[PDB]
Amino acid sequence: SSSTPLVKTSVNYSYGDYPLIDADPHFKRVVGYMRPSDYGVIGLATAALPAGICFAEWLDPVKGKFARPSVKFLRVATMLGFAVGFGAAYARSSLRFFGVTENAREYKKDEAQMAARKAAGLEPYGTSSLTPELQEIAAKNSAHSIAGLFIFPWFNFVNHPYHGREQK
Amino acid sequence: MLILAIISLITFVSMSKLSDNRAIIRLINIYLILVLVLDSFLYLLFLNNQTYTVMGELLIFNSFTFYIDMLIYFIMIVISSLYGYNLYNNNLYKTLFEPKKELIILFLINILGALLIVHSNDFITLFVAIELQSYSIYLITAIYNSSYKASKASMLYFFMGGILSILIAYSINTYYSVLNSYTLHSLDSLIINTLDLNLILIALSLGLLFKIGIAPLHKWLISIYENTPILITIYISLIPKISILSYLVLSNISINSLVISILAILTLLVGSVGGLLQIKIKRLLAFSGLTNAGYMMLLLLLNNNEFSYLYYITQYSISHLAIFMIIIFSIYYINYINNQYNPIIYVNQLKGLIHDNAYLVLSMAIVVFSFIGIPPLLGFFGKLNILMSILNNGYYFISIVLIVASLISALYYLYLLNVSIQDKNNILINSNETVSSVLSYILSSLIILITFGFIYNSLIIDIFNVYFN
Amino acid sequence: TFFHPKSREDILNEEAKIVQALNNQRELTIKMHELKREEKDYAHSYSPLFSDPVPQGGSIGKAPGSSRE
Amino acid sequence: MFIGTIILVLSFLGFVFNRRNIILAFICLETMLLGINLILLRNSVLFDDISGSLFAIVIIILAGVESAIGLSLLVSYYRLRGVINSYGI
Amino acid sequence: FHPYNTLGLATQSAMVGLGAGVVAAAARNSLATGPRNILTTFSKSGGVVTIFTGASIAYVFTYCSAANLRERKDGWNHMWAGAATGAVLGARTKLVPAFIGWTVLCGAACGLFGWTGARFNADRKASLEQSPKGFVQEDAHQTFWEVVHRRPLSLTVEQLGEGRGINAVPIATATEAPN
Amino acid sequence: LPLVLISLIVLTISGLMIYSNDSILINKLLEAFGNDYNTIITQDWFNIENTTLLTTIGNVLLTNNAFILLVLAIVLLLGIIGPISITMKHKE
Amino acid sequence: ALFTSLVGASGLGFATKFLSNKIRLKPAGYYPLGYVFSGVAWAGLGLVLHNVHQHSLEVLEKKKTAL
Ligand SMILES: CCCCCCCCCCCCCCCCCC(=O)OC[C@H](COP(=O)(O)OCCN)OC(=O)CCCCCCCCCCCCCCCCC
Ligand SMILES: CCCCCCCCCCCCCCCCCC(=O)OC[C@H](COP(=O)(O)OCCN)OC(=O)CCCCCCCCCCCCCCCCC
Ligand SMILES: CCCCCCCCCCCC(=O)OC[C@H](COP(=O)(O)OCC[N+](C)(C)C)OC(=O)CCCCCCCCCCC
Ligand SMILES: CCCCCCCCCCCCO[C@H]1O[C@H](CO)[C@@H](O[C@H]2O[C@@H](CO)[C@H](O)[C@H](O)[C@@H]2O)[C@H](O)[C@H]1O
Ligand SMILES: CCCCCCCCCCCCO[C@H]1O[C@H](CO)[C@@H](O[C@H]2O[C@@H](CO)[C@H](O)[C@H](O)[C@@H]2O)[C@H](O)[C@H]1O
Repeated sequence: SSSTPLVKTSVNYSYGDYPLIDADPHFKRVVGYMRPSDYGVIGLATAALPAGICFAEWLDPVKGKFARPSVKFLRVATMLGFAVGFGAAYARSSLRFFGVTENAREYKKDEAQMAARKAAGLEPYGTSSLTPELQEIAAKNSAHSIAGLFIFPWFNFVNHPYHGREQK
Repeated sequence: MLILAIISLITFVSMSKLSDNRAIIRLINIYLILVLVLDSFLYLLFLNNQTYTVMGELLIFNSFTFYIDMLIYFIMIVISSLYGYNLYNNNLYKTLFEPKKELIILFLINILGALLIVHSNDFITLFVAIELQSYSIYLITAIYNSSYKASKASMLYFFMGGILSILIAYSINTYYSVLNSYTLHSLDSLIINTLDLNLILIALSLGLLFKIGIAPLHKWLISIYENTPILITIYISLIPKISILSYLVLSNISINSLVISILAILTLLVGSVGGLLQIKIKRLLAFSGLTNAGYMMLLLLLNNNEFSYLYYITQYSISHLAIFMIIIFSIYYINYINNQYNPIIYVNQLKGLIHDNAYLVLSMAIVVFSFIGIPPLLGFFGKLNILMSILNNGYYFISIVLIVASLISALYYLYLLNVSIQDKNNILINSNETVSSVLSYILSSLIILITFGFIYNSLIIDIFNVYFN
Repeated sequence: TFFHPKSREDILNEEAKIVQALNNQRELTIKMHELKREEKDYAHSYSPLFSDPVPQGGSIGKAPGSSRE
Repeated sequence: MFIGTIILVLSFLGFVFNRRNIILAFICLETMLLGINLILLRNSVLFDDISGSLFAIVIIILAGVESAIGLSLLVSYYRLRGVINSYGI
Repeated sequence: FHPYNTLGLATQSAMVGLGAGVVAAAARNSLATGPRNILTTFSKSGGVVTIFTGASIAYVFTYCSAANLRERKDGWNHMWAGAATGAVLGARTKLVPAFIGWTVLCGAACGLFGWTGARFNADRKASLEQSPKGFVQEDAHQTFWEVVHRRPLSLTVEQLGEGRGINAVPIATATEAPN
Repeated sequence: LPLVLISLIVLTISGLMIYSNDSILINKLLEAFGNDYNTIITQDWFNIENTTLLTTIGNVLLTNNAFILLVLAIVLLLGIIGPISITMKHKE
Repeated sequence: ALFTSLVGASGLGFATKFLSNKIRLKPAGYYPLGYVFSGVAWAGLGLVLHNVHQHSLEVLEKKKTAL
């Protein structure tokens, strides 16, 4: 309810050569700040995996003769490809948030969004159902979790104030 | 992606027949390829060796661990290709190499445990991941339950891994009793030189190391590797080793230990000498893995060991996969199938392979001379970097032992090549069946990497100097 | 007259440029060996966001008088 | 500290010097885990710390799964052989 | 140097070797195949107790003696200790050339072990990493791992000795006409 | 019996020595047997809630240590999927 | 240079295709489109390595510039 932090955080830390926006961006922001390139990556994976299994069947077929894989496998393939692509897109947008890749558009968008939020007397980064202690635990669980995309998915859904920026 | 894969494959395999498991393996192989292609840009997070703590402080993510994870994905891709693509479309090769229904799921869960070992920062995560690896790899040894040898190996492996896990848990709980912590970040200069702590730490190191065959506890794992199927041996002889040695290299636990030095010398001598009278192929390769594990034990005494370990583990993985693939390819020309599970056992069954397939023997020669460490191949640069580190850090007797072991191991490495380039009566003149395209390409790619990877050493060092220093 | 060898001065200059490149690589290798094994920050080595090593423990029965510097 | 070390050491010796059974091997593994958990919980009480109890309940879960898997492997061995003998694992 | 107490260290040596031989005999008794009991630990052991005790006594006695005779602490003492230990291990085979070979070869091996520092470990303050390395700066005495562009000539003449080309003054300046 | 007794002595004494940080080896056992002096149990009034050990285990396991719970889930999945793979024979 | 690296990586790809065909006990020109596919694949790997290396050097030069 108070939305004030319990522990000290870095201020404007440098994960790369470009400036920082959010060190633990919300799922909503990471998906809304996506570029058309990210959706293109999503479609690319979605199309590449089923085409991949058909290409494999063309190279070395399971039985003796070539037969296009079942629509069963193509369906599961499309679903898994969309998942892989959403992962890559989320990672690209999150790295734009961290300052690892070029993030000028996202910087100006975040500036305007935060200015509008201040204009509307809203808290920056939102109001949470959780106590401050659970906000802290959630941030510590979710911060920099995209590094483990190869192993597990983890995303921020908690609206905590521990994004690594100045107080205002 | 792995957990998504596991939760997807469990359902999709439950709702599928046994006629579909090969295609399932193909699907998940392409999945892993797409992941390693599209998500590998995350290396930019670790610029200037930026390190991240995740899930509280239960996991650690750096360039070392990202690299080991990419390597484990590459290994899983190759091992899944060996199960998802038939070598020959004959009844024999549909009797020898068939995937079982749950095998891919267990492989992915074991990969999960491997990565949660290397990424571990707290001992609770380490223990959970060690058990998730070891239970899954028990079941992988046991899934071919129509083999007497494999069931026997399953049970031996269960009991010995159980005892060594008891040792790991005792070490962890003693560390906690002393320091009231499960985290090695809790250690510094002051705590090391103020508390005598080497018994606990070396107990942990040995409980982890005897799980990969460090002498004098090597015979049981060598029997397990002998007695298991070939396409299971290729996995269970490599991935646990990568996982545990990577954890022990990232965690600087044995920086100048006398016990680890002694046991590493013993591993070298045993792994070089004991492989000289071996007549079987898998035991020979097991002793090869043992002596390479010794070479990698040596760099647990350094405190700056990332480049040497990563180079050597990458080249050993490539060589291991290549040699097992060559032995898998040689089954078409051996004149006597021994078992449904180990179709080739003895080295003299490779006699005359140069007259049936000469370029397969060229591949074998390249891999054998990389194992020996002959330049310009990759094992030479591996051994060179290891020697550089250990001589920069003052291990002068171990270096001479290393040279002597490199020499003694060459004999049993050359046994294979020698019998392969011998003459044979009843050669092959024609065959209308052709081996797979994909597996041929994979083997050729590994051989070309072994042969021509030295061209990029400058570039690799320049990238290392930015991401690891 | 068929003998057209590169002159001594140009040979010396090319060799000197080669040796300068080699000494540059030497000094780079020394610099990199020194920048490694140099103490890094808590933010660079462990945690760039939560950069406070000081632990704040439980919260359910927090006693005034339990914190200490 | 004492009860746990004693149970652990005696279970380890009864595992190592077992020329009788496989069931004794299973039992000695389980009792070894028990001994570790007891040392762990005594230290948890003395330090007034939860990490020990967390590790202990995790060991309970993991040992249960270990028992399940081990006794499935034994059942496969028995599928093929039909008798689990004094020796030969 | 500081002298070694031969008989005390060798008595500790003998007791340690005896305990180790007992442990190895027990291990052999439990690992063996045939019917065995608590009687056979010393009846059917292949001279393990005598191996351990003889090797221990011989090595420590010879090491400390050579260190006290030579009045030094170096690897040659380990060469002698290995010679003695190999002589003990080779007297078991009741043959002369095997005895000689055992002596000579384990002498060479343990002497290499001593030459390299008498340690399977590292010193770790004499290693190249922890020691001053690279080019030495201003006329300072070159240490072991340091490098120098130009060395002193008095140092060369002392380390090497005069003769066979190497002289305290160059030849051309030494034969230059005083003009 | 010889190896049993040797190992009993060695393992027990090392297990009791391993818990203390003192440098001299004999003193490391002598501190382990130093269970002579009683602990004072004083009472504080700071704990206002009714939190017991199980409550705190749940709190830390579901907030501070959620990852190990969601990994134990996969361990239990193995506990289901392995035994079926090993004991059952799938028709086709 | 980029072009040299791409040519060499394509040569490695041709070598893989050749060695594959020979392990298969086929002629070396069995399916010549595989040479093109191997060339572009290995050239893509080489381009990736080239770009990674170039970004690394740019980083170590930006450090000098900021120094
Ligand atoms: C897992 C199965 C379950 C059963 C478990 C049984 C209980 C577990 C027992 C402990 C854990 C097992 C440890 C495994 C052995 C290897 C331990 C080790 O290597 O650590 C040694 C370490 C020093 O080595 P290091 O750090 O490498 O070198 C630098 C030296 N400054 O650290 C040390 O310096 C060690 C300190 C020396 C004291 C050792 C204590 C032995 C005392 C025995 C005396 C017995 C009395 C005399 C003989 C009686 C026989 C009748
Ligand atoms: C009781 C009173 C005590 C008094 C206090 C002082 C006592 C000191 C005790 C020291 C320890 C003694 C232990 C003796 C070794 C254990 C017994 C043994 O036999 O080991 C070998 C064992 C069985 O061998 P076995 O069944 O007899 O058959 C042999 C046929 N080849 O089979 C095995 O595999 C077990 C191997 C155990 C090895 C431990 C590690 C040794 C490290 C090797 C050092 C190598 C370094 C040298 C490097 C030089 C390089 C050229
Ligand atoms: C990575 C997949 C491994 C699978 C096995 C294939 C080997 C790939 C080697 C690329 C390593 C790299 O380019 O990286 C260099 C790494 C650290 O750099 P990095 O942080 O990982 O960034 C890499 C970013 N990638 C993933 C986008 C590329 O330094 C090392 O010590 C590498 C030591 C390995 C030596 C083996 C050389 C093999 C010859 C290569 C011929 C093309
Ligand atoms: C199988 C063929 C074997 C033949 C190959 C022989 C090569 C063996 C290496 C010989 C060189 C070893 O180099 C040796 O030199 C110096 C003296 O110069 C020794 O001198 C050093 O010994 C150690 C041990 O007391 C201490 O640091 C001591 O203060 C001294 O500085 C080192 O202990 C050893 O490193
Ligand atoms: C087969 C050839 C390859 C053999 C493999 C080993 C190669 C490396 C040789 C061993 C190096 C030994 O080097 C070690 O001993 C020398 C003495 O000689 C010591 O050098 C030190 O000696 C001390 C005297 O004790 C003096 O102060 C001297 O100024 C220096 O500081 C160092 O402690 C260490 O550098």
